Amino acid sequence: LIPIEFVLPTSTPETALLHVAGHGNVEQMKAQVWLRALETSVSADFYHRLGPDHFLLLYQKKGQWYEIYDKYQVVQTLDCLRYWKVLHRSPGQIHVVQRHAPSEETLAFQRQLNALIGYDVTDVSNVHDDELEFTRRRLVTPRMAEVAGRDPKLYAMHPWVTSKPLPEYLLKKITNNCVFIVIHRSTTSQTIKVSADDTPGTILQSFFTKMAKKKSLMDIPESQNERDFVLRVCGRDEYLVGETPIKNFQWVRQCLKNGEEIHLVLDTPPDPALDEVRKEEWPLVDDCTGVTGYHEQLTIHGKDHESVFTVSLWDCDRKFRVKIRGIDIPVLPRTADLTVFVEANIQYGQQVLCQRRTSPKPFTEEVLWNVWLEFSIKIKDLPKGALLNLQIYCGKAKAQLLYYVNLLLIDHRFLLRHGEYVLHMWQLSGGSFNADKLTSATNPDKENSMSISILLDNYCHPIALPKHRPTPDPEVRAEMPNQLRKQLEAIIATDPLNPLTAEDKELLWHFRYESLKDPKAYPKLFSSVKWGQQEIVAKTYQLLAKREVWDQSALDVGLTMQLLDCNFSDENVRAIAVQKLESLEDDDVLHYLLQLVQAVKFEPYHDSALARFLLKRGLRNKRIGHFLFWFLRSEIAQSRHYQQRFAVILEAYLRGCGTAMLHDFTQQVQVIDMLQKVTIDIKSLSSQVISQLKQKLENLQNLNLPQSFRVPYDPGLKAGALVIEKCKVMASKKKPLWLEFKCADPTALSNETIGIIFKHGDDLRQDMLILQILRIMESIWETESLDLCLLPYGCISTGDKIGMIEIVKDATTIAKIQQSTVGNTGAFKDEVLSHWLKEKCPIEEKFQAAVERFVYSCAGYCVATFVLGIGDRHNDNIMISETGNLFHIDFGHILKERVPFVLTPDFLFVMGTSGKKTSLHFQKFQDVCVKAYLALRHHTNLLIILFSMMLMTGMPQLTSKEDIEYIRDALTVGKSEEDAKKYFLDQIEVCRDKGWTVQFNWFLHLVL
Amino acid sequence: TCTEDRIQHALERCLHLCLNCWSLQELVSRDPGHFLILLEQILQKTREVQEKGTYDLLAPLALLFYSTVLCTPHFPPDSDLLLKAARTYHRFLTWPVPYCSICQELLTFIDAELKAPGISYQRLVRAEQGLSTRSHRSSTVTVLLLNPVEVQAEFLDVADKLSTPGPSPHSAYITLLLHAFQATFGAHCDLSGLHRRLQSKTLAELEAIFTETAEAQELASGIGDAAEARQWLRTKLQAVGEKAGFPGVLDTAKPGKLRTIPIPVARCYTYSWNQDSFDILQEILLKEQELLASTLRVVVFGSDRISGKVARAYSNLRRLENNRPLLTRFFKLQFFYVPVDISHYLGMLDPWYERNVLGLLPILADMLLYYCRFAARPVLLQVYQTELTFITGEKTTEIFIHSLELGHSAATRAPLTLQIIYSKGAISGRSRWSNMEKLCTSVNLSKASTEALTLNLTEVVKRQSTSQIKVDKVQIIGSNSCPFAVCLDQDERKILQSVIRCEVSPCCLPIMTFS
Repeated sequence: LIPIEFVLPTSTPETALLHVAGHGNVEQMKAQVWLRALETSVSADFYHRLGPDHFLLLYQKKGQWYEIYDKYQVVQTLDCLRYWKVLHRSPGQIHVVQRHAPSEETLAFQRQLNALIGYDVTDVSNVHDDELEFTRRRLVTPRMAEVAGRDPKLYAMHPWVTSKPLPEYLLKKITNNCVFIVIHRSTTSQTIKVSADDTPGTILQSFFTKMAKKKSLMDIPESQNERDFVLRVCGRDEYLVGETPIKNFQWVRQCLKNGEEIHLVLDTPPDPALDEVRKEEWPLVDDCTGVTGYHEQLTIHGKDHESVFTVSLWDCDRKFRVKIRGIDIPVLPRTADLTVFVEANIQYGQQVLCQRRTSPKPFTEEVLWNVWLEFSIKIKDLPKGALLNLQIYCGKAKAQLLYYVNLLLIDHRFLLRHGEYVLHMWQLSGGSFNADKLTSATNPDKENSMSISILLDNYCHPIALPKHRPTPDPEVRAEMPNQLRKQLEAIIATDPLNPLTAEDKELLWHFRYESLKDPKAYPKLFSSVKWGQQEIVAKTYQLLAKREVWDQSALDVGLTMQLLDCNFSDENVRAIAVQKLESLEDDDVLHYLLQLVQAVKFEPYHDSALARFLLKRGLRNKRIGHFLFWFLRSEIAQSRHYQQRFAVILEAYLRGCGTAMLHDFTQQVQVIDMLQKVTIDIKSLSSQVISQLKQKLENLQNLNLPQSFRVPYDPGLKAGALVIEKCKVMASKKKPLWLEFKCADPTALSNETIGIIFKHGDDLRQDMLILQILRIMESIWETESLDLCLLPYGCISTGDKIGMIEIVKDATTIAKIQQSTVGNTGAFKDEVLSHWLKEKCPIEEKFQAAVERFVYSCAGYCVATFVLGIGDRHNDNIMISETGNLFHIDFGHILKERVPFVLTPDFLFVMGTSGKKTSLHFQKFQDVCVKAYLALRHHTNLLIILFSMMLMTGMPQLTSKEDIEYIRDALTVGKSEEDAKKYFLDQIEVCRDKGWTVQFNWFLHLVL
Repeated sequence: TCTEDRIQHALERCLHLCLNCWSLQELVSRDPGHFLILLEQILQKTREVQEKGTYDLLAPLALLFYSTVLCTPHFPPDSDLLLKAARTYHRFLTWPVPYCSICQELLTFIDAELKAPGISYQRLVRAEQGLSTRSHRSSTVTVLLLNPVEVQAEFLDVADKLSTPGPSPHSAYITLLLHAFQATFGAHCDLSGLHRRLQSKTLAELEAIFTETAEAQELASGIGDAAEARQWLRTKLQAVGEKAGFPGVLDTAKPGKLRTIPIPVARCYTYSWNQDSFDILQEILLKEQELLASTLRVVVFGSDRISGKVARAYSNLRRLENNRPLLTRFFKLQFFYVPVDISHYLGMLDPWYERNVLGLLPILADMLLYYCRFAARPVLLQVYQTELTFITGEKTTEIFIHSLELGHSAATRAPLTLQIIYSKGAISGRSRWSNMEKLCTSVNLSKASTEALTLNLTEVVKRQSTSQIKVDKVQIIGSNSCPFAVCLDQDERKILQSVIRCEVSPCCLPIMTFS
């Protein structure tokens, strides 16, 4: 028993002292308190009118009010008891406070958040548990912890720095380690020369000291000094602040690369008071909430049946058992004489532990089985993240899968499910595996979908999964035979996709302490664990508990992104993978941000280490949050399988950004909504279209169209008023909108507009994935001092089938250039592109620079598309700039005569090789291609774990390993560098052999 | 040995058939020593099930244990059989409902029997004989509702024999004292001397002695520690025997011979049931005022047609009383069905009932009492409600369980534009209403989770096409106050007429079963 003094609400404040059963539940304690208050209370009428469900239990832990939220938790495990014992408090005080209705302002803020998210997080219509409300309550602690510890000025100004070394192609441009900076204030400009290692503070101090005599001109109030001002990129919002050398800001680098002057304006710092956060609504929820305890406390052995309150899961030695009652759909999908049957499978990740199925029956509108399916697996061997995978197969008179649904077998509170269930199944519209097939959510449409009724057994007491006790492990040993060590090393050195034979698994698990010394063997050593046996799991936790080498190992993103895949569903492998990502810079979390957001789809539980890591890194930088918001909102609007989890995460984020960051999000979701209704109306219904659009656009300025908003794909650029004399509708099947705004910042150095393409009726997520991979590949090439002059433009998906795309100025499609002379027949002259480029560039030096740029760009885009396997493109999807750069567009689809990549005789003519002749430029092109290919091969594991994800969370249609082996074949895994060089040169000759043979066939296919 | 293998054969032949249990309970009773051997074998078999997982063989074993452990003449102090049984049944807490709920109630009985020997047999006997004390008084009475005609004469002879007052309070109190003393002091007591000395004593002193013995046993059952409870009970009984004046009867260093004490026949009353309503019971309750929680064991000897009207009478005595408590005022009723539909249904669920009850002093008397005594778990029947709105505005809620016609055939047993609306439903709790009227002659509601009635439709529209379908709920409305009869489970007496609107929808005194 435990003495506790509850402070009741009725007044002086009445108190009740009670003794609580240690192993009882919170609901039991509530009932006992209510029963005592019914008698002790002077006025029991107040307690008779209401009940125990109209009050909250709050306790103060170090100046903050925590709440006992779980109405079943074991009283013994309440963290309040531990806190009191540490402080030597007895009896503890627990305040009982009555529930109140939310104020009006709370409801208004909630509605605003729901509007921003695009989904009602407060809905409880499609749920069979309280996992999502419990996650909302739990995520309060990380948000407060991160908000409290943020530097106001650095948050408000978000400098964009990096620590990587300066690539060699940039040290040539820095002469004598000095950089020229142009400093504007008002109508005055001055060029200063500074050292490349000077922090912005030193730069200012030097400036002021120089111009101290002439401060009057610059218009710097005499009473003000270098501490009142900051530097700001002219035109954009990219403050240069903090303690960092001038050479480490991504702006300065970018400007150097492009050979452009660095223009900076003196400005006043933003006031951090604009980033105040609304006071938290809910009290914090006790930390030890999802904690169950150890086996010794939970076991039923060595106890009396009258003293049993919980049963350990590891005490059940029976075989699992599920009852299939029946299936039922309102209307048959297909009309024929068909047989159907149900298949149940236990599943861990992608592994099918067991499998049972029922006898076929004719496919009527309601099929009834009432059959107990028994699985070979015992109830004690069930692992945390298992998933009963119910599937409906149809046979004629093989079998074709029709519907699927998943049900967890251990909830977020470490308890075994029980009772009847009625689950609404998804439909396999459209391969062997996809991410969509792991979701544990049910179909929202409850009126026109198939439903499976199951029944899991009921038990007298809750059955809980104990917690592995961290006990010292016995294992010593000695050296390994030099044959077995060589065999093990050979096993470890294989590519990530090489399957493992049973002998390999046995060898890895036998010498599981030698493998622990090599980090690279972790992704294979954890694939050989028999997750269907409790003993081997408790032996795996005793091994993971000694994690010295992994902690001391250097960070490799290609290895740590391999433990987050769908193969590992254990929370302790993922936990360490995240512990290893928590040391990544802020410049490198932006490269892999989209992959890490897509990797949340593989998490069996809503609350996870990876979700908390994204939440924390979002609340710390003001540029990793602009993109987390738009990725989560792009996923919510389209993926009905995972919209509720992303909605919860996005709500958790949006309650800590600030008021400015919410104003911006609002002023952008408005622009977007207005331009999507415009698009819709335009399509629904020549000069017609022209005038119609002009009208609508000019009348949107009589609505509430924001006059200044941040471009969604470039958070640093502010766009203002439309230029309605430059907009139009592009000539295409889907009629994109060609909008052109103008910069809202009056400090800009030019009158150039901001071009934006608004698309509708198409999904752009695949474009985003491909562009992210291109940026990753350009970082890899930068690592080795290679400048292939790629041009990944800005693309972003904003909602359902809609999107926004950047416009590249002075660019045109190669198809238009060909049609400018040939016409629209299907012929292709070979010298058109060269003549066009020469016309654009009259000066010889400009022409040579453009041709070199062309060369490099083509080499890099051929290599990239060959590696990705999407190099077979129509000539209409490749554009070229007036400076010679070349790039691809419209990747949203590509994801009997075939080519590896587009190298039509026009490119080769630009280079100089008219036929099979060779020229200096085509030799330079070959050398660049070979170097780039070898550099890419250096990161084979990374690119092989990024492609697999691109495919499992990308294209909606299911995929098989045959789809993934292409990347293995393209990178020439396991071959010497000479062999790879020969292979790529052979591919080049293959493209140099077909000429216009595939282009013509694309033209014919499109015309026909 | 031969005896052990005989017992094992009987056990393996009762767990496969109606008199295969009675034969066990008639082979064991011979020697007081046969009750331990049987228990060991049962425990062995139980452990096997625990290892295997045979969900279907648990409930019969839990009934044999309870049955034997309650007649065991005596447990030697050395024997640890009860402890082994408790350890064996402790591991069923991890099984699914209701097995865990049969095991908790067996473990409680095994602690009550571990601490206070003979308590579970003195409670039963006490109650059934209505010879309780002034502290914990209870009672049980058995009424044999049997139809003189429909039922065979053999069951009449059995009922007559069971109705003969068997014991007297004097003999019952002597038997209770003898079994309370033997259970505790084993062979170390002299039951012949105890009986001879108890015979001459008066009724009042015997009642006082039993009241002290029962109070001591009850208090001993409350003791926390098991080990000291037996010694405390032994000392208390020794003092009681010293006070009563036969100290030279207990603790005899010389050992005697164990004797088996059977359960005395319970009190029974036989009443002529020519009707079907359960009003008879309230008429009986007048002599209960003079014949006085408690309990009443109503043994409704049962036929087929009877079953229908028996459920109908059950109906009233269910709701009627729930709303007009008259019998429930004192007694908790429990009805027992003797097969002489309800049968079929109660068998498909609980085999032990089928195998035993359905397969059926004389052997029939023993088996009857045995069933009535040990079967203690109910099965709720599946009934359907009907609302019959009449022309003058009369609405009557009937409750049928077999069938229900309405039409030309309803008059025949004693064609219209009958509006018909029906609502089927799926296992997922989604309904699919339908409002299709068909002009027809006869409509028969046929008893096809829950159960979905079937709608019969006889569309013989002739000048000068009978269809049946499933239905979860039905509504048959008449054509502008047009008369039509209403059958009731193939009734031949109560068939009303001129009805207009009839809606049929799916719908203590339990129907006790063993499991």
